[PDB]
Amino acid sequence: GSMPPQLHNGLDFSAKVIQGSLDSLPQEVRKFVEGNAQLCQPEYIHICDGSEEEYGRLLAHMQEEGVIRKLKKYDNCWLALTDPRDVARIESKTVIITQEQRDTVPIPKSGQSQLGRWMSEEDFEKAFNARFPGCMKGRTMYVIPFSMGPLGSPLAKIGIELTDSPYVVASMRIMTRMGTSVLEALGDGEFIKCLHSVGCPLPLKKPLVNNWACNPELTLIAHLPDRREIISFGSGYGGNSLLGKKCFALRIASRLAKEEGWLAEHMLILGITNPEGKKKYLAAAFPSACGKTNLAMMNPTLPGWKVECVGDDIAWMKFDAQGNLRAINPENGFFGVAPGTSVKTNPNAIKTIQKNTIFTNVAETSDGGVYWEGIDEPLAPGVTITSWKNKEWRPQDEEPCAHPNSRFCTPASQCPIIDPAWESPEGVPIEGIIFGGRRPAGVPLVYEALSWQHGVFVGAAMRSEATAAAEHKGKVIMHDPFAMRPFFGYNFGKYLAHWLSMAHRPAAKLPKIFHVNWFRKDKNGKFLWPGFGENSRVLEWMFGRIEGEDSAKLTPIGYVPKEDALNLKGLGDVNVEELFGISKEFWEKEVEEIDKYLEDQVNADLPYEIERELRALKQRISQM
Ligand SMILES: Nc1nc2c(ncn2[C@@H]2O[C@H](COP(=O)(O)OP(=O)(O)OP(=O)(O)O)[C@@H](O)[C@H]2O)c(=O)[nH]1
Ligand SMILES: O=C(O)C(=O)CS(=O)(=O)O
Ligand SMILES: [Mn+2]
Ligand SMILES: [Mn+2]
Ligand code: NA
Repeated sequence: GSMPPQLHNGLDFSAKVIQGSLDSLPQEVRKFVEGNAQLCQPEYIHICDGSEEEYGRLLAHMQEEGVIRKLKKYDNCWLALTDPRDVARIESKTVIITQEQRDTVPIPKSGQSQLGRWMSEEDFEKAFNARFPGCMKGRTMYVIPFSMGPLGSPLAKIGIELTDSPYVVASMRIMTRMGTSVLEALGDGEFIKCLHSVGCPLPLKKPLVNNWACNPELTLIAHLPDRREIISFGSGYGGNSLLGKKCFALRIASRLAKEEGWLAEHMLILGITNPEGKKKYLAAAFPSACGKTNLAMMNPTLPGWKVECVGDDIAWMKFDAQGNLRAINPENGFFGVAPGTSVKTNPNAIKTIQKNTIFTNVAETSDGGVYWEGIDEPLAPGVTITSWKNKEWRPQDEEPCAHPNSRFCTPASQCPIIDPAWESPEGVPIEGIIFGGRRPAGVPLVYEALSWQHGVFVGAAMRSEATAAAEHKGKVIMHDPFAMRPFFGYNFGKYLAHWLSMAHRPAAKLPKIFHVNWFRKDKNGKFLWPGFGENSRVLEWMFGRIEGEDSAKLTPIGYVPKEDALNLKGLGDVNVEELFGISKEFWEKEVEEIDKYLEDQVNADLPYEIERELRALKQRISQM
């Protein structure tokens, strides 16, 4: 880009560039970098190239500074331990800016929305001015050119993230396609402007905890969709700092998708092949920490079945001219929950994460390996464990060795069952969409929606136990429509109308919609279903239903499997009557709760067809 006009020497940052060239940048990229360098006052500017050399050097530097440790048991794996105040997303500090509050959330009858958080542009400018000026003093501003989707694919969307965190740079290299090639693909094109700071200018005004820079009191993750800007301050963690993922690929993208006729969803995409040599692709929306990654790379227990992974967390979809719903995964890696991961529950993940992987907030064994709750691998006598709090830890202690939201960040290309079509610009054709969450009571193992409009109601009605993925504590059952509650880019009522509208599209081949519950519990709080690989038994039923098999019985909530329709061979001890039971009293209460939630929270923007489905389900339940 060109040198800004100067009367002095205060606007051209060329002298502070320690890698790359402001002259080589597309004009608008340069204006974005330089304007924010003027504001944030970094000491240096490093334009990332995405090279192995760059990555190696940055890791070694974080190592020197004690920001990460090398895990010597594995090939090129690393461990970061965070300040305990910065361990997950914070939904209450995540906001979208629009002219009108109703463009961002429905206006709730109760006065507090549970479907996002809006802030006026005036208020945001005040918040911004209180945070960013001078915030990178003494630090390097890294400039990360990244593509969401394969390099140079016509359906890729490019962003530039400016950050003062090398941990964000390393993680973005895994989770996106990053570097010089992306600048070359971008040329003079438009890009999403992403600005991030950990919010700790040097010299440090506040103590540094665990070598992890963050500013919890001022944390704020903001989205300005008309300006095509994402602006995040104060957290270094995951969805708060890796701006291509939740902030761009769900919140900004879901709004663009509404405008342009596609969908951006909190969905895995998997391909499943049956023993008859037929393959179908399915998408599944489960809430944060409710099973997507474990389903997307499942090792099926049924013989003759194979699952392959296209993506585990975000799907971009659209109906093509032939009417097929085609999906792509915009990410380049998996940012997976670590606890619970074992050879038994997710062996494909175990294989993926043994090299080139960054782990955050897991425990470290004395021989340089990783540990967490549920890892299910005993250690040799003499091997000791350092918890994620950087303290010696024993199996008998009060607290977990790993944070409950600790994560691995691993290249998708390393997954042994990555799908051969995972980088195809044409996407893959989705034949079924699965909704579900954590429901310990009332909701059976699987059912099928009665129609498109009923299936959109089922997504809208989703509820699920809180998890550790954000700030919600305890196990309270929360609404999480479409697994998108933290992630809607715009008014949820309009999103429902957008989903409903797909029924009217030319030649549309609408996928079958299902709802599952892996998490139903008996009287003693034990799971009624073993899950993980055994979920292949439920996918088999869904496969047959997509093919038109007569394996369904009608109930008030939708179709369920006929007696004997599910393959339960090898699971003789499963209580089918309890797992599949539908109780009038439970469901009366459930439809009353959904009615009150939709009335309060969606109100004037609730599509008539969704209200109609609510009345229809209430009626079917009343006839029980
Ligand atoms: N009991 C049971 N637990 C499961 C099942 N699938 C996943 N889990 C556990 O639930 C947790 C979350 O699973 P993930 O697959 O990582 O969740 P996710 O939906 O990918 O979450 P995000 O990456 O946060 O969007 C892990 O601790 C898993 O071991 C299942 O079938 N049964
Ligand atoms: O919370 C989720 O759904 C995640 O996938 C993790 S984060 O990227 O939001 O940190
Ligand atoms: Mn997620
Ligand atoms: Mn996941
Ligand atoms: Na640390």
